[PDB]
Amino acid sequence: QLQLVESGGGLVQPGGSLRLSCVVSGSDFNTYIMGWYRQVPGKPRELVADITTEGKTNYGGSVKGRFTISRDNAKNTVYLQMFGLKPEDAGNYVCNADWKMGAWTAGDYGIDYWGKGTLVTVSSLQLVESGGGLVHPGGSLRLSCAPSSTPFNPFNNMVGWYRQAPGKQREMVASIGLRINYADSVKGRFTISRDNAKNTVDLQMDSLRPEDSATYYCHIEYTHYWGKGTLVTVSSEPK
Amino acid sequence: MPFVNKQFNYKDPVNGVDIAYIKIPNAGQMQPVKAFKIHNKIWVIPERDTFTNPEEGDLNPPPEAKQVPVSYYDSTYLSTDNEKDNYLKGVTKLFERIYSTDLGRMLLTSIVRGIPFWGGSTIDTELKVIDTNCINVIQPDGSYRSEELNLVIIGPSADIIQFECKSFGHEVLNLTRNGYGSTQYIRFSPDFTFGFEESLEVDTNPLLGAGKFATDPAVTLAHQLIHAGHRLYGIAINPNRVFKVNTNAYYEMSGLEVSFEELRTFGGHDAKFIDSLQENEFRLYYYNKFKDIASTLNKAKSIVGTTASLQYMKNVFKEKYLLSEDTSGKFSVDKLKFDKLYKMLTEIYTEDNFVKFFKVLNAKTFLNFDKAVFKINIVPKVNYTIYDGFNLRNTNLAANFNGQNTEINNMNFTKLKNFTGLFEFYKLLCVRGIITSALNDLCIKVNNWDLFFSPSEDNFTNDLNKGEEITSDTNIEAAEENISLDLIQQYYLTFNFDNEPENISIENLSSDIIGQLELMPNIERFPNGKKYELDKYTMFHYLRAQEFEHGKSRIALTNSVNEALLNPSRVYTFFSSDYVKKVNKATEAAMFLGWVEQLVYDFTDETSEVSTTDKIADITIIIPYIGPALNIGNMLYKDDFVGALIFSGAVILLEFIPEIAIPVLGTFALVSYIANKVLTVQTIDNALSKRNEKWDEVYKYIVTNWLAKVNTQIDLIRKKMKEALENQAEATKAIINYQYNQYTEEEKNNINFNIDDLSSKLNESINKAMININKFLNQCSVSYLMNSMIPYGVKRLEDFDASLKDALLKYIYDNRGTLIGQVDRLKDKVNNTLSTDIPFQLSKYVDNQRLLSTF
Amino acid sequence: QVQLVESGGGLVQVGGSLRLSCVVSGSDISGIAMGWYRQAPGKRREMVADIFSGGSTDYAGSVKGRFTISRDNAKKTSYLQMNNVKPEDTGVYYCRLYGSGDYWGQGTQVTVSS
Repeated sequence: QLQLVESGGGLVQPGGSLRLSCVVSGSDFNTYIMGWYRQVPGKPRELVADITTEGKTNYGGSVKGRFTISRDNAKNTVYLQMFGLKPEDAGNYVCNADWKMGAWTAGDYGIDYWGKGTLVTVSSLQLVESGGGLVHPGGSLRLSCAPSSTPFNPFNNMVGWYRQAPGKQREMVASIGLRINYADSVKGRFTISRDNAKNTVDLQMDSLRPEDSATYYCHIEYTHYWGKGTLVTVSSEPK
Repeated sequence: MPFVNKQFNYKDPVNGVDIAYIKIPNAGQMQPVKAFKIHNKIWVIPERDTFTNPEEGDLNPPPEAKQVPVSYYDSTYLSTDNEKDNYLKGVTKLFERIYSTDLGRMLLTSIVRGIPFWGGSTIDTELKVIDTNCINVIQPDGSYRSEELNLVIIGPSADIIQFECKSFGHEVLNLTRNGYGSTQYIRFSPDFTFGFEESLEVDTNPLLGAGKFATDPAVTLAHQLIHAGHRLYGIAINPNRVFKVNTNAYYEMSGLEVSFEELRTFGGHDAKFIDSLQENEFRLYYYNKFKDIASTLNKAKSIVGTTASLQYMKNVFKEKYLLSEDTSGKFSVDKLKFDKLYKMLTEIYTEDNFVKFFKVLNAKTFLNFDKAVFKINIVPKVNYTIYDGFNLRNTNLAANFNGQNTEINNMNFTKLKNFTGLFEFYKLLCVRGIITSALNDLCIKVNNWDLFFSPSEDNFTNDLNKGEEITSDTNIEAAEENISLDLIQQYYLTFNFDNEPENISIENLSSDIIGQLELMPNIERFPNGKKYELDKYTMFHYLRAQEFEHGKSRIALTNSVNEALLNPSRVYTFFSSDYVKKVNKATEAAMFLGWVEQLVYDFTDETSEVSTTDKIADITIIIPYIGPALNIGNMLYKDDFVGALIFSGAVILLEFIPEIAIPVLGTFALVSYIANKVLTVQTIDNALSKRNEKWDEVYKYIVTNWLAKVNTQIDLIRKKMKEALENQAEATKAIINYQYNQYTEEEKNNINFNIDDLSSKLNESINKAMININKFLNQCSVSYLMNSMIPYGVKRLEDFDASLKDALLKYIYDNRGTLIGQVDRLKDKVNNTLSTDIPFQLSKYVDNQRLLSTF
Repeated sequence: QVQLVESGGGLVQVGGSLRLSCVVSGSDISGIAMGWYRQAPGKRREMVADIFSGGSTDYAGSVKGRFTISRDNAKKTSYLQMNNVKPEDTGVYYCRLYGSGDYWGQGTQVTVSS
C-alpha cells in the first residue's frame, strides 16, 4: 500500500505562481499513472493533470497551457508547475496513483491511491483556538478559543466545538448557549465552559481515546464564523 | 475474471465478432444498428428503442399520460456518438459492479447458461432453434452471419426511465412462462436514475442526510436482469397475475398495477404478499414444465440448422435446467435439484438481496414509490466506482449513504422535470363546508401515489378449511428457512462458473428476422379526479395545511388547519401555541441569533417528546403529537390521541380495518391399518406433526395478510410523519430567513447568518424524531398483529387441536387391539402435545431486525 | 391414486363447437393448475390452454379467442370449450393436473371435418 504526501500549496495571488510536489512511498512508482486532482468542499475530485507511465501528459479543459505536470521516477515524485493562478483554481490539490487492470483502471474499481492533498487558496472578526497536542489514551487536554465589535458581539451568542478527521464529515462535540449539549460519544468525559474574564470558550477533555483524534474547531452557531482548528492526537507510544 | 474483458468505445471499428452492426427480430424491416458483445451471449445496442415495437417509434410525450408516478421524455437523448459512447461505458461499468458481488456473479452466470430452448420444430423428435432468439451479425465485408444470444441491453423508448424486459413471442408457444425461455431485450439507461425518500435508517444512521436519495442504477439493472433470468428459464409469472387493489374509498389509490412477477423479483417483504397456496401452485406448475423439457430431450433423435451435435445440444439443456441423466442417456427432473434451482432463480436472485450485497440505500418496498428523476453520470471514476457505486470509500461520501444523497452529493445529481404532473392523477377530497361552519367545501387534490394501498380480498387464498387424509406415509415437510447470507454462500460454492455454452455456428436466417413482441394483457386506465364529500378533516387535509408555495409575505404558523387551508400565507403547525407565538414575533437583529437558538431547542423538544406507557399490550411508548400532526382517529388533540390509543389500541392508526378470515380448520381423517402396529403408530405421529405444520401454516398466512393490509398502512403514516416534520422545518426556516432579510446590510454583516447551519440542525432533529416515531409505529404494527389478528388464528387452531385430540383418542380406542401394548403411551403423547399452543414466533415468518426486535 | 378421465370429443364440422371435459379423482384440485394439451400425428405435444386454481388463464396464441378453458374446484373438473374449430385443431387432446406427479387424462381424439 502506498502513501502519498503532497506539498507546495499555500495562499497565492490571482496571476501568481505555485509548484506542487508529491512524494510517494512504496515501490514501482513508475508503474503508476500519477495525477493531480482539485477538490472543493461538497464537490467531486476533478482532474487537473495526469501523466502516464511513459511520461505522456493530459490536462483539464481549464488549464489551457498554464500548468505543467512532470514526474521523476528516481525520486518517486510528481510535480505540478502552475502559472497564472485564477480564483477558479482554488481547492485542495490531491495526488492520485492509478494503474490499468484489464479494461478498467484501479480508479474505476475504486482501489487506487489518494493523498490528503495540499490546499490552494487564491486571495481577493475571526476565532482563534489552542490547547491541542499529543496525549496518551486516558490522558487530558484543554482546548481554548477566543475571538480576535459593534453593534453586536456575536461571540456572546451560542458557540460550539466541532471535530473532523480526514475523510470523514465534521461533527459537533459540544455547544454552550442557554443549554450545554454534548455528543453522545463524549458525555461524562468532556466539559465545555465559558470564562468571561478571559473571554474564552474552553473544552476540557479527559479520558481521551484514539477515536477522539481529530482537528477540533470552534464556531459561532448558525453563522459562518469558524476557527482554523487545532490538531488533537490521542495515541500510545509505538512500542 | 472480469465480466467485460475488453475496453469498448462507440467509435471502435466493426469486426463482425464483438463489435458489429446487427439486426434483431422486427415487425417490419429495421436497419442494422451498431452493437457491442460485452460478454458471451450478451449484447448492448446504444440506441433508443424505436425498433422492437412498431407502435413505439415516436420519442415524444404520448397523448395520454402514462399512469406512473415518475416519467421523463427527451427526444434528443442518446442521439449523438458521444452519448452512445458514454451509454455503453455506463452499462459495461454496471455489469462489472453486479459481477463483482457473489450474487451478481451467480445471476450473470445463470443468464449466460440460460440459452432459449431449441423448441422451434413441431416434429416430435427434432431439436431446432427458434429464430426470434437470434440476431443477424453483419461482417466487415457486408455479408452477415446469424447468432444465438440471451440478452440485449438497449436504450429506452420515449419514456426514458421506463425500464423493462421485452421479448419476441411465438404463434403457439408462451416462451417466457412455459419453461423454454427466449432472448431478452432490456430497455435501460445508465444516464438517469430515480429519487426516493427514506427515513427507516435513522436509527442505525442518525446523521442520514435530508431530502431525496438516488437509487443506485446497479440495483435497477440487477432488477431487470432478475426478470431476464426468470424469462430466459421460461418461469416468469404471467402478467395477468396482478395484486389487485380496492379503489372505491376516498383514502384509496385510484389504481395501482403491480404484478406478481414484480413482487417476486423485489423479494423481501413484498414477495411475502403472495400466500403459500399460490406460491406452491406456481412451483408445481414450473416443475411440470421442466419435466416436459426433459421428456422432449428424451424424444429428440435429430438436430437441424447447425453443425453442433445432438449430444452437445442435449447437454446444454441438461446443464441449463440442471437435469439428471442416468447411464443410459435418459433425462429426468430431480425434485430436490429443481426446488434448489427454482428457489435460486426466484428467492435468491431478488432486488432485496442485491441491495444487501451492494450495501446501498434503496426503497424497501415497491410501495415506497419513486418521487423524482435525476440526470447522472457514473462513468467518471470521481463520480462512481465499480466497488462502491456513489459512496466512495475514504471520502465524506463513504458513510451514511452520503454518496446517494442528492443534496449532499449534488454535483452528481441534476433534478429533472417529472413529466407526470403533481396532480395529473389524483382524487379530490373535500370537507363538507358545514363541518367547518354553509361555508364553501374545503377541497384538496391528492396525488394518486400519496393515497393508501388497500389490497383486494381476492388476493389472499388458502385451503385452510380443506380436510386432510393422514396416512402412515410421513408426508412431513422440512423447515425451508429464509434465504440467509450463509445459504447464499452455500449456493455460491455449488455454482458452476466453469464452461459457458459455446457460440455455435447456425445456418443463416433470413436477412430480416420477422418477430412480434410477446402479446401483453391490455390495461384499462384507472379513473381520475374522483370527488369525495367528507364529514371530517382527513390526514391529507392536515398534511396539505402544512405546506406553502412561493411568495413575498412573511409566512405565519397557526394552530388552525382551517385557517391554513384558506390562506396561502398561513401554515398549520401541530407544535404548541407558545412555539407559534415565538416563531411569529417580530425579532430585532440583536436578538436574532438567540431567537434561532431557542427555536431550534423548541423544535427539537417538541419533536423529541416520547411518553412511556404500561397500559397497552406490545406498545410501551407513545409519540403524542402524531395525533394533531395527522388528525389520527379524528381527535384533534394529543391528549385525545394518547387516551384514544390507550382505550382502543393500534386500530386507531388505521385508515381501514382488515378482514382476517380464518375458517373452521379442515379436520384430519386417519387411515386405519389393522394388523400393522408400526403403520398405525406412524399415522398417529403423522397426525401430530401435520398438526404442528397447521399452526405454522395459519400463522404464515396471517402474517402475509398483516404485511400487506396493515403494515403497509403504518408505513404510509410513517412516511407522512416525515413529510409533516419536513414541512414544519421548511416553514420555520422560511420565517427565520424572512426575518433575517428585514435587517440592514450592517446587521446582516455582523450576524453573518448561515441558513445551511440551521437546515442541518433541524434535519438532525427530524432524524432524532423519526427514530422515535419509527420505533413507535413499529410497535403499533406488531401490536396490531399480535392482538387483533393472530388470536383469530389461535382460536381456530385450538378448536382444531380439540377436535384432533378427540379424533386421535377415538382412533387409539378403535385400534386398541392393534395397539395392544401401546395404548397408554400414545394417550399421554396425544394429550400432552395437544394441550398447549404452539407459540407464535414472528422471527419465523419475517426477516427484518426492525420488526423482530419489537417482538 | 390420481386419475384424470376425459369425456367428449369426436368428429366436428369446421367452424363448429365442441366441449371436452375431464374429472379428477383421487386428488383435490384446489391450489393446483390444470391445462389442456394436444398432439397431432408425428408432432410434438403442445399446451393449448392453462387455468390456475384462482381462475386465471393462459392460451396458445393460435387458439386465443376461439378456445376457453374453465375449471370447478368443488366438482374437481376442467373443460375446454372449442369454438370456430379449424383443420389445424385436429389431434389427440389431453387434460393435465400440474401436481407432484405425471397426471394426464387418457387422450381424446378431436377430428375437424370439412
